[PDB]
Amino acid sequence: GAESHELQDVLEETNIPKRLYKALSLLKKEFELSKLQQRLGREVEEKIKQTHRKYLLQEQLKIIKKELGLEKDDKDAIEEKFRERLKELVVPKHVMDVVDEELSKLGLLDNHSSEFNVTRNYLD
Amino acid sequence: GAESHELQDVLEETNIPKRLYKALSLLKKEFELSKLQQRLGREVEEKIKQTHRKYLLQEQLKIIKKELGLEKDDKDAIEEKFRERLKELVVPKHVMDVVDEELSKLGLLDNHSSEFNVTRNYLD
Amino acid sequence: HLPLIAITRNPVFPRFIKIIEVKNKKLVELLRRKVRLAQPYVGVFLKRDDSNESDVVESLDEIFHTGTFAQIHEMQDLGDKLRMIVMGHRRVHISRQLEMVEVENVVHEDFQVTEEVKALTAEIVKTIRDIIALNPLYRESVLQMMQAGQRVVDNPIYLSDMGAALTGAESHELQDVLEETNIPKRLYKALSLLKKEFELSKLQQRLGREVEEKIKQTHRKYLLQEQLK
Repeated sequence: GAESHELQDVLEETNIPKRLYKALSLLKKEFELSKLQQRLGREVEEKIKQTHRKYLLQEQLKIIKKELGLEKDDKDAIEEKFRERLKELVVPKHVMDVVDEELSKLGLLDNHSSEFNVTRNYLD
Repeated sequence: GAESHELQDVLEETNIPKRLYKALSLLKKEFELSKLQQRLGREVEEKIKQTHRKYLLQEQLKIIKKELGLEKDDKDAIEEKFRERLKELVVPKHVMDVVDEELSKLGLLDNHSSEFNVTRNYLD
Repeated sequence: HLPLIAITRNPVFPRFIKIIEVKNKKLVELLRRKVRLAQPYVGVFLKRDDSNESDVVESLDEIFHTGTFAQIHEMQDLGDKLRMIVMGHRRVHISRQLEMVEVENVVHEDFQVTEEVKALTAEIVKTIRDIIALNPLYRESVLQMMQAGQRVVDNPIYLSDMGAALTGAESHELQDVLEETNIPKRLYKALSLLKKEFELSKLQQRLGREVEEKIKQTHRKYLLQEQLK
């Protein structure tokens, strides 16, 4: 990555050993600069890695939220809509685990299936 | 691709502009029918690809459920839940083989199938 | 002498058009007051950690002393009554926002010998190209319009600022980059932040593409089963 001026200076050298030594010195200087840059980059890497992995987990969670939201249409939020509807319900354990099985199947299934439609009506 | 009746009608036409108009006519009619066919084919292919990608996003949704809500559930599955429920009973063997066959069917039976619900109720 | 603009999670990178839409209508009166002014202007700043709307009106120290003065372009108000357009024109750092007095303390120091300084620019642009290719965020037409070899880059600092603006780094990281006064420090910090944000985003997309690979693998195994079946 030496300069054009450095290349001109290398060319100005006449003797083979002298130009070879100048090229080796330029190699050493460029390598030293690259190592300093890489070490500073690595130090900055650890510095920003001090950011807790909780941030990465939260970003994964947000991505999970930011998935087929349909511009907050509230449609296709069927699972969430039912969960909020059940939120205000002091409800037994049998219906909740049955509903868990059923909506797990719902997620497993595709939207337009007829069996999916029957399950949707039953969940209603 | 016009039918032979259209070709005979064109042949009946004598004026050169008229038969040229009819040739352009059949050309557009074929163009429209084709364009509709290719648009329909590409739409169906895109829908199938989106169905595959919806299986993809459903598996991603399963990863989402994992450790959360439904998929969180409890360690027990229907299989193991009924195994432990029946663990504390001094029980005969014919019922053990019947339960083993029922559990094998349950595993083979998809959870959504009505036969699966019948099997689950019988096992309960 | 104007009240601080409520950023409300609308970061404004240097030399980047951004839209601020604050639900509160109080800013509407301020915007309508400055219309009679021959040269309307808006203050652009950055909020500190733990954003709180009440604190924005209770205390003025929450907003970073750093700001980006700019010229207002035009009202739209298409869907909302507040569609403020904020652009990165003139970076400024107020000594004490409590006490307005302002000075254009823009530090752009550079060395007289300029033959290796632009090499890191080549590395930066190559890295930016790699990130956008592997992590598409914006159209490539901007890169074609702004080519390092075109020689039209009269503001290398602003070019680096935009390239770092592609980074998805938290506003804390952007503030850290801004605090840096030395050009090499800010450039290296921006490069490192860019590669971290690329790491995060590529993990995000790798999860789904790995789902793709898993389902294809199971289908292929079932297809061999199906041949023998």
